Amino acid sequence: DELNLLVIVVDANPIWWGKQALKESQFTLSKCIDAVMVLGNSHLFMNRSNKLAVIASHIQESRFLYDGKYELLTSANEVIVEEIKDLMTKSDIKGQHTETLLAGSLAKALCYIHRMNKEVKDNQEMKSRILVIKAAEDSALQYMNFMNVIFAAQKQNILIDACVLDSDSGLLQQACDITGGLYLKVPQMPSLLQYLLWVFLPDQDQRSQLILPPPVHVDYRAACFCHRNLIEIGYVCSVCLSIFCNFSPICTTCETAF
Amino acid sequence: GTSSQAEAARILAASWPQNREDEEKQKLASHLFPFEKL
Amino acid sequence: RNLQEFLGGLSPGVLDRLYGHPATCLAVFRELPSLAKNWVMRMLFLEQPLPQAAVALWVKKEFSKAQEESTGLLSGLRIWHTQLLPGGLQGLILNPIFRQNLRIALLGGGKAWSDDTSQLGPDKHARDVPSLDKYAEERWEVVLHFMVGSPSAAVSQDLAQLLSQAGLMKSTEPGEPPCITSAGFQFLLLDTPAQLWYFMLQYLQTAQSRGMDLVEILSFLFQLSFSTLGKDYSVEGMSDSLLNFLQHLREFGLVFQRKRKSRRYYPTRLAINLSSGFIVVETNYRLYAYTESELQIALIALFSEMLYRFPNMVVAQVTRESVQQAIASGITAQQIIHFLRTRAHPVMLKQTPVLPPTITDQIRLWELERDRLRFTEGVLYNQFLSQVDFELLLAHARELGVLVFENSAKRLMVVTPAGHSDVKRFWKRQKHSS
Amino acid sequence: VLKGVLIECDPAMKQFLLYLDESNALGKKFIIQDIDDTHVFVIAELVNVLQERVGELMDQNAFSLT
Amino acid sequence: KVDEYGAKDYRLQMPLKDDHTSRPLWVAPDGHIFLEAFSPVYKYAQDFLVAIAEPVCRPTHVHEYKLTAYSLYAAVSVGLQTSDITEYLRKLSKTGVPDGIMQFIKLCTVSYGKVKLVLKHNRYFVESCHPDVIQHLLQDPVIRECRLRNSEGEATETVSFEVKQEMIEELQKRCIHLEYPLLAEYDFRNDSVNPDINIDLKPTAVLRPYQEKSLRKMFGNGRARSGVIVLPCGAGKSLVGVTAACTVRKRCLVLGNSAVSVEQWKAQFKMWSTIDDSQICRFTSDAKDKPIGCSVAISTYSMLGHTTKRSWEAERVMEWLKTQEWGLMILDEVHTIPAKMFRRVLTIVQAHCKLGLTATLVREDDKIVDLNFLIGPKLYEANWMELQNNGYIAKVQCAEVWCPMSPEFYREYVAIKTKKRILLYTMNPNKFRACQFLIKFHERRNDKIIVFADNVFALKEYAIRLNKPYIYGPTSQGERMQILQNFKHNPKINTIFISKVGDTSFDLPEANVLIQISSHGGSRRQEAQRLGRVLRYNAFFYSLVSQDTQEMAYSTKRQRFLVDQGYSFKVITKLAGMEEEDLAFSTKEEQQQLLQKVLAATDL
DNA sequence: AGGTAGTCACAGCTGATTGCGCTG
DNA sequence: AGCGCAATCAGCTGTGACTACCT
Ligand SMILES: [Zn+2]
Ligand SMILES: [Zn+2]
Repeated sequence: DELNLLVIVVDANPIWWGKQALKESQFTLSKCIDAVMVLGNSHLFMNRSNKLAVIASHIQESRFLYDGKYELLTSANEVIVEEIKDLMTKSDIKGQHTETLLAGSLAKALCYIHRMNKEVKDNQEMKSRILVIKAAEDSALQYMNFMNVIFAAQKQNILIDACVLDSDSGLLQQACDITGGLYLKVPQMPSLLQYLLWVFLPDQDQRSQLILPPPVHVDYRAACFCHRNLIEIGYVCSVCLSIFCNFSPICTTCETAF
Repeated sequence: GTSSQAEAARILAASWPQNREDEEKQKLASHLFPFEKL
Repeated sequence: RNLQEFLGGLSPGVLDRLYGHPATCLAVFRELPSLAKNWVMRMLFLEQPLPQAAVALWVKKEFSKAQEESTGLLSGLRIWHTQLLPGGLQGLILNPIFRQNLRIALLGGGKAWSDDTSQLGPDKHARDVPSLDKYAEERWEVVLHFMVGSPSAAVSQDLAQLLSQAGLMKSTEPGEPPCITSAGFQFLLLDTPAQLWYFMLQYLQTAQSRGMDLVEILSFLFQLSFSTLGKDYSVEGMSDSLLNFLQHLREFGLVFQRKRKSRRYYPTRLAINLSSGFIVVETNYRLYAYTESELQIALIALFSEMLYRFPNMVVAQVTRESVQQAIASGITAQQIIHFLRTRAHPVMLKQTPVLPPTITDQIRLWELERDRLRFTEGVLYNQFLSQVDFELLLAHARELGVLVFENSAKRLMVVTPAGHSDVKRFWKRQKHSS
Repeated sequence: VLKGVLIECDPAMKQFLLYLDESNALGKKFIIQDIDDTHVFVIAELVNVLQERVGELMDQNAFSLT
Repeated sequence: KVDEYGAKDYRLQMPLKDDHTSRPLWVAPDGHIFLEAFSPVYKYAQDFLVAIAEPVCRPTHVHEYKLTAYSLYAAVSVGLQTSDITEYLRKLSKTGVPDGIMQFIKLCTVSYGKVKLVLKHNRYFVESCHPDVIQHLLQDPVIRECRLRNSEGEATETVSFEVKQEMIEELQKRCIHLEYPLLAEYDFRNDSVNPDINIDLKPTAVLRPYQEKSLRKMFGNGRARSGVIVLPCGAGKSLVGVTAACTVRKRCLVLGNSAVSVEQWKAQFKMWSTIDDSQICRFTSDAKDKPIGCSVAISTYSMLGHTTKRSWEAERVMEWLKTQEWGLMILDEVHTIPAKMFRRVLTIVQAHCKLGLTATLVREDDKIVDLNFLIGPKLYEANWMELQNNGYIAKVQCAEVWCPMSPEFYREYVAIKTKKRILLYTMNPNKFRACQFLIKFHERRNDKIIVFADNVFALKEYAIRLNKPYIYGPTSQGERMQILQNFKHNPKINTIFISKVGDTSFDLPEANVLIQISSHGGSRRQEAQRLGRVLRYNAFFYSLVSQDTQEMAYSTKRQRFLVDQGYSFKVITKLAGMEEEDLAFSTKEEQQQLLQKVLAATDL
């Protein structure tokens, strides 16, 4: 009766993968997608009751991605490949927006988990976790929405795991620490599949038995309301708790309340 | 007496519904009363 | 008995041959414990053995018992084998055949499990999923009725012989139908997937009498387990023995097939569930069943008193007399509780205890009433003149294993009637040598 | 030596059987030897009447809801 | 009809299936209603079935109701008509209404308003709209004794005739046999003959919605009719009576069972009715608060039906009280109405509306059916499970824990049979240890404990051994009052022992733990009353019985009322930490010495 | 061989007796 | 040592089940 749900969020930012292809490195977006598909196939292999969802995080929007091989796995992989092809080929850069919409993808993942939980029969409990692989740099403009998503995930007891590839993200560290998930930075990109199978494949009950890397140094720098940048020391209002980098005689947020 | 206590406890604690329930346990919270949860 | 117990009792050659098919590897992997699956997945892409200590260091100290159990089960199933690492160390590496076939099943490679389905085009007489489910239910009900002995259900003679070999029904006199035993009642009280699994295990055990390959039958069964519901598959590409086994499965209701010469066969929900809610129970000892078939009504009436029979509902009361009668028939209280819980209505699943504790406790207590008096035939010895003489005879009886009860305070002992002659001979010889 | 069936039960049922021995509810003194506080020795030829009597005692103070 | 498996099968009788599982209801040919609680329309179906049928069991999943003639009489008493009830029964059937229920409903509900009984000028007249029914019942010999002085005919307007006041019970018993049930409807809105009083309940006594349903069903179409309302002791029962008395706005009479219930009713009236003490009087031969010339009179049973010589003051009070009409004679503890001397109490006074209030309507000797014509039909029956779900009734965790009989006691239990075995299983040392352990455990957590124990001989040695207060029962009036008063507002003492005294409706304070030992034989009423003293898992009540004794069968047969109410009795075989601490009768010496004193009664 | 009125236990009430207290 | 309130006994009755005798 143990139903495990694994929603995998893939950072599909075209600019970062294009730069990676320009670097002519051994790791590309195709290999990352293959590793994600193999991890999902393994998750479905572990038990009948396991459910899988793959969400691709893109600049324009968030896309729900999902011969000797398993029949259900074959259809799932074909659907994932078709969806990722449709997303990438029709992805036209129209605007100066470059930061990935990670917060929206996590919100959609939470909504999908909420939908799945109701459809789960009352005799079974659907344990849900969200795995995020990070490719591009962190986005500071989405601080409030990301924190709201973290709090929503914590309220429903949903694990959030981050698998950072190149550049660390403070928001992902905070999400992993608050929701109880694991934060891991991959040293060798081609070993992404092995890292996922070794670390993020087991469930939280299985994570208790297995010895896993200790949590990384999570930062808690706040975002200034008028600058939206990381700060160490800032002015915080006493009424609305809004954070400001510099002293002001009249709080901007308190202006709303007359 | 020392032996009387043991004999009385053995008789009382395991008379009818223990010579078989304990055998099953050897071979194998909401609805529990407060004294059964301590 | 589950699949792992039967797999562990097979010879290493049979296990090695089983792993040659990708479908078998997936079933074995899913039958593994939670901790074993992670170890298999981690070592899936390894070409070198790992130190035993390194593997043992993956789990925490407190959960070492589960680690030992998983390692022992993996060794018994021969998924991995011990390798003599240079330097006196011992390395563990997955079986190359099993690992290759598991990767093929997961990643891909080789040819498809079934030959093809588009060669013959669309099926002219294809059915629907509800129709297949109804056919499976009808077949299983016919089988269970033939177990009872009603003349309405007529099956093959070999199917009856299979039940005879299983011990459920015994044919004391030829010509007359066999009579069902207590094990038949217990089997009927079991749930349908468990009944199917027990029947298939008996078929596997007795297949050697028919001269059929165990490995091929197991591989085909596992392939049927992973088959997609409502999708046909190619009969072609199977040996003649496999054809007979498929015909037997069609007789059992697992597989739908219009004709014996037909090249298509449709797996049913029973076949998919082979590898692996209408009863409402009330605190007033009443059962409400949302069923219409005579099979469920009879099964519920085996351990309960029927009160009303509505067109779509059955109102029954679980009383002491009915439970006592069912237990006298051979059905234990645990089986009754399991049957009630498995068939429990979806509404009852909301409560953390699916079955109310009072009803289960009352049924268990009613079971204990029958065995209140324990009977052991024997011979009593009470003519011991000395304690020392009693001790030697008691030790001899314990050595012979014929002792029933001992009383050192009153120098009283009880021995089995079979060992009475041996004890008498031993006692007489001691006096003669004195 | 004595031949029969050893009966193991709760002390209450042992006292009930001892009472049945002296009360002559079965017609004879077949409850011959008492060995333990929870064990007695009974002749095997009429173990059925003891079962009937125990069942009558059990369902007498039961009030079956049927 | 067929017994293939011993069950009455009616599959062919009701084969109608238009919607698979839309309707959460089942009907039976003879009569029965099965309801599905796990339905979106559960509340509407409950409201429909309560008004037309009385329940027989209300478990957590499938409620079961029964159709009776009096239930249909009550249903048609309300504005519900034959067409409405039939169409809404067929509306929720899921199987089709058998053609044995429609005819029964038609026959029952057609002959409801044909015959009426009215009270006017201290005279009883039976009035029928249809003149033919009078001649139809004219041939009955038993009715002819009621009519005095040849009954010339009472030609008025509508045909009516006088009936004998002292023989009104006989004609009520005969009318239901004649398929012409009598109705007691009091249209208090327009009387102009009765001196309606100025009673008015305060606008601060709020009542729960379930009481609203019972009160609304009492006054269906602007008139008050006799009926019975069943509400738990912890629930609001006296409040319903006070509100009904205020709404009737006439001279009210309240009858109780004990001489302490009159003070309870007086306190309730003073709390929720705003009535001056001059109008309120108590008639129980203790203070004589001038009952002559009163608005609301409170008295008790066993005093209005004396068969012996009466006191001069009491005789004058009775003479005054038997000479005027009463509006809404409230009867408390209505379950003990069908008695030899309590039935005549209804016929010895004249009242328009007779309201019966109780918590445990069950009774032996099957005399509850007589209460259908003695007073009226069962109006309201509270659903205890949904009442405790709302949180206004304590969720009591019922326990049935048995204790094995010691070998030294079981020999004497099986040796003797002439009523001397009651003290043997009552004074079981194992049950004594269990009771002591429960008392100590619930005292360690500061829980108020009431220990009911009949067979006061056992209670004597049961209470002095623990050195705790007990109520022998004929002790005094003051000692019992002070013990019950210091039981609640005192932390030093929080456990008391009661011997059949708390088997009625008293003013016992809120309690959480009830431990009953050696109750009556099969009194479902007594067990229900004892349970009612706890509800007001907030609480839990235990019943201690001795195995392999008649107390087992008694406990089994005395819980069938509570399981019908929805309670489940968990069986407790072992008490955790029994050997952890020291308990009485630890060794066999005092246990076998107890046999000497328990056999020392010898009441021969 | 089967069933109903006495009968016992335990409680209630009301109707009298009858026995102790009744001033700085 | 006269009144008066209060404790106390008699008679009847309700509740529940047990038990002796005979058509
Ligand atoms: Zn700022
Ligand atoms: Zn501010």
